Amino acid sequence: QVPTDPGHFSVLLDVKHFSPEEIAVKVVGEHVEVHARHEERPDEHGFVAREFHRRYRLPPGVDPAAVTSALSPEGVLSIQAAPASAQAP
Amino acid sequence: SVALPVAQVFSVLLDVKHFSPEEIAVKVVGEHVEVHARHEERPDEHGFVAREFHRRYRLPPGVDPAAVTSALSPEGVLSIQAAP
Amino acid sequence: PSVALPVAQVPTDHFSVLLDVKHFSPEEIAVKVVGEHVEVHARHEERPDEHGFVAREFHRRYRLPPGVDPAAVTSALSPEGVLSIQA
Amino acid sequence: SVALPVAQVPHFSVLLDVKHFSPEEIAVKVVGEHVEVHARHEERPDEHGFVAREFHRRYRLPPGVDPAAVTSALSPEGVLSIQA
Repeated sequence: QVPTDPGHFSVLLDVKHFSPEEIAVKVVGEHVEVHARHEERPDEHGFVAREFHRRYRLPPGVDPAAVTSALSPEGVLSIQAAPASAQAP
Repeated sequence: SVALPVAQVFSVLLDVKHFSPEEIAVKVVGEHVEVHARHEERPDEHGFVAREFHRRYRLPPGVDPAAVTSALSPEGVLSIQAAP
Repeated sequence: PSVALPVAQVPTDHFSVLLDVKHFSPEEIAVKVVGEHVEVHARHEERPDEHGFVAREFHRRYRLPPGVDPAAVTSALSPEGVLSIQA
Repeated sequence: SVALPVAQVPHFSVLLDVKHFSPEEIAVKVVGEHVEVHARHEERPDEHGFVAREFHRRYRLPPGVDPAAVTSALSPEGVLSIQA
């Protein structure tokens, strides 16, 4: 038994069609952005080229400097943002 | 009522539910069918998003480019078909 | 002499949906008409995956549009695990 | 000059997409040498439509982790996290 309380900024994104070299994550002001693009390449059906951009407003209280991101083997992008707090060792 | 099992059955199907019908262009180029879709940044549930893609399909042999038609379901599925 | 250029067109208009069900095998998926709805029922028992063990279930109903008869509903399932239902 | 190795030194943590799920629709619990997540959500994506999504996930715990350390939280954007 484990309690499921509410938490901090955190999202997941399906980006399976893009390689790690085709994905950029950046903090611009109060926003995290995600930009993904791949040039035309063949797939099962024929040829395809894809691009998207996503912007999320960082909630108040959240340190834009502690935004982390990670990509899973299955093509799942996560971005997390902890809340600001007093620096420590 | 009574459950009826559903009968299992050039033709392509594309999920374009996020694009307005006007944001989608389909054309035959030589022996290829091309589909382009694009929309500018607009809010959704999560924040903001813009999208684009381009797809190309080779027409199978014995299919006149003039036969190629396309349709869009209210559910946002693009279908492109061609008579042999 | 100019060479003609293709001019792109916006597509025109029946009921048609797509679903990604790759996590289920064909025998784990059931598609049926019940009344004025099409239904999709998928389930798989716990099987190991990348992150450990997972069991899944998915259910979906679509209201069929007016004038469309349940007799004319068909489905297809792609090698890529995409389910298409039309009428 | 000669390159010197730099070590990266850092634990259990997983993330699950649970958008639209109510916290009442999710249960997390430690059972033996495993963490378990049971979740099921229903809604009507359109007025006459219906969707139900259910899953049951079990993760093998890293050796020795006291289940009193196993915590969980749910983000506003609907990501469930479990840490140990």
